[PDB]
Amino acid sequence: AMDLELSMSETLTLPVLPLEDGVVLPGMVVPLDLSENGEVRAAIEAARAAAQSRGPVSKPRVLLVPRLNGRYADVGTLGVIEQEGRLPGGEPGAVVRGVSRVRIGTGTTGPGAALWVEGTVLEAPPASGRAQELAKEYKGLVSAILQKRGAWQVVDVVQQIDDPSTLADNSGYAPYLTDEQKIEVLETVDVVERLELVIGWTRDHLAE
Amino acid sequence: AMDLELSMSETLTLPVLPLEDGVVLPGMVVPLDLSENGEVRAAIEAARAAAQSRGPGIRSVSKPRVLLVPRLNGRYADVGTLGVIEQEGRLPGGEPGAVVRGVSRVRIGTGTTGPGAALWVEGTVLEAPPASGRAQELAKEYKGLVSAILQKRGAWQVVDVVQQIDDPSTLADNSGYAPYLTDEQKIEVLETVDVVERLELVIGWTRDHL
Repeated sequence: AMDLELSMSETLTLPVLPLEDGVVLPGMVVPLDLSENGEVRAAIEAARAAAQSRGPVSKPRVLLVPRLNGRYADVGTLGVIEQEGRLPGGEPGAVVRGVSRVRIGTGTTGPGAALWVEGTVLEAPPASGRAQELAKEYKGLVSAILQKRGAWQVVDVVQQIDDPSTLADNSGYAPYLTDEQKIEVLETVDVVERLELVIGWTRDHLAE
Repeated sequence: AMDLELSMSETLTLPVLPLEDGVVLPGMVVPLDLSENGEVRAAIEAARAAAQSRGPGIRSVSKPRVLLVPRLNGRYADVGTLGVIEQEGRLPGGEPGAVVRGVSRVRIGTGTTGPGAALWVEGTVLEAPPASGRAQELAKEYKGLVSAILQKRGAWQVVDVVQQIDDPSTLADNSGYAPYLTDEQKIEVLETVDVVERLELVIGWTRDHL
């Protein structure tokens, strides 16, 4: 038997992948153009280098932090570099999948040229009763918007998102929500008030 | 305002099989002399290992996949040809040989790692978009040019099929068999993905040789 105490702690040290004008929320799968900003590929390389200093399957994991006009948010998104590819102009590209919220903590040092920060992962709690109820309403509101656009496959797949937190964070795909609105969705930890937040904006966009 | 509708192509990882002389274009099938050639045989063995079957009893061995890249005194081309090792055995001359079929164009990108002693690079399969209407007219004009050369050469079995090739991309890439074209021209054929450009390239080179 081994003791092992105060381990598996919730505070991680992750490289910051800055999103200059974009927000990636947990559950989202988005492409990343690595041609435009140097700090982006440096964060992926720093994440991969730290995995190679731990010695020998880990797809590299970064901390997706939106940076609106030179200022980082208080919450980041733990993201997995699922795959690297090429964009139509031959740009180096990467597929990233958001996993969970990470409350941004104090800065730290690490390998590579990326900024390393410490942070505590905010494990999503089990869904409450109002969250399930709010998820049903948000599905209907989002479906109505997609129906006017004729995006019926999108209607079909959105209706299959049964986790209320994942459904609320699916608002990151909405083109009618501003970058700053999606930052507030990221920083709103509680799912119920996060759903009520995106439900109001979605209800506002329908009324236009 | 991140772009959430970006088209993302898949990135392949293949062992580099260097070709000192000659360019293998998509649609071609050629032999490979493995005699006293460590680089070529290492690429095939690295491809075989990377193709090792992945199940306890249901595992099926796939054909090895290599990247046939046009290299003269270094300076590997920016585009290689995805090659499928169709057969392995001995060539008629007695040499240890392999038969490779060119499949598609691959844009050579970042280097990487892999099994075996071969050099591994990352690459992207380049689209073969449907032939334009103008591309159809380039193919009809190009068939008349290559037919005159083949009929002058007496290659009647070849000219029979060449003028039946419906796809303009396959028709243009068949110029890799032509002795009257140089490898620097062939590498440029391997270089231009657009079928309209290639036909418009090879039509000019064919006329200036006729």
